[PDB]
Amino acid sequence: MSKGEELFTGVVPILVELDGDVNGHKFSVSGEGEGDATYGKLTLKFISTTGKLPVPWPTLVTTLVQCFSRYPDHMKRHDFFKSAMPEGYVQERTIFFKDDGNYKTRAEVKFEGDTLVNRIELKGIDFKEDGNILGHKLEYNYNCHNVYIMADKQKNGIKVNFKIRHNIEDGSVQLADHYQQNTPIGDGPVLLPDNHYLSTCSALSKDPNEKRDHMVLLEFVTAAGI
Repeated sequence: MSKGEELFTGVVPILVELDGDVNGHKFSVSGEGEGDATYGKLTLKFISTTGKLPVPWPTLVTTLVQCFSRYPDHMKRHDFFKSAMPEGYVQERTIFFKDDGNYKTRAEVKFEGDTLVNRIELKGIDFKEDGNILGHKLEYNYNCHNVYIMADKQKNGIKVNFKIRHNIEDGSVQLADHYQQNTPIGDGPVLLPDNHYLSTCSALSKDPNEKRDHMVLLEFVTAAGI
């Protein structure tokens, strides 16, 4: 239970802005959409504003609002994300794609007025040029996964972990090992959960009326494990 929680009882409009630079390649992405935590549902649409993306759409999914996760009642006390609202939280990650480069990200998620805003910068290095990433060798798809959460009393927030399995055109799968940390931007109290995870599924598609490089995303998230 948290006041922040009261901010997500309805459908909330979403804002997404990303500035990134991978192996010097620069780009920007914008997303608009809405979230319905009651159903743990996200529906967003992403647009490249800088032309054909240097990396695949699927590698940016993680980066591109866990506060929209559906917390069943018996877990309401474990919802750091909502509790940090409206002030928000900073979400930082280091993502390692096996046998390739890595992304380092930092973002701020908070309300801006009535819109929940996800503001991110990303920096990627070491990609192998003809690698699955620079190679655009991944399938435009996505698996369900479990995101593990635990409290970080010293950070006054959480420590998050998981491993993304990206399907590869040759029928192989490439791993994107995720390390994440979240901390409150604000100074009010937050919920510091016992250990748990989020059951997450995403489905990507495309907008037939859309000319720019883009991604249509639908995602369902529900907390479990306590």
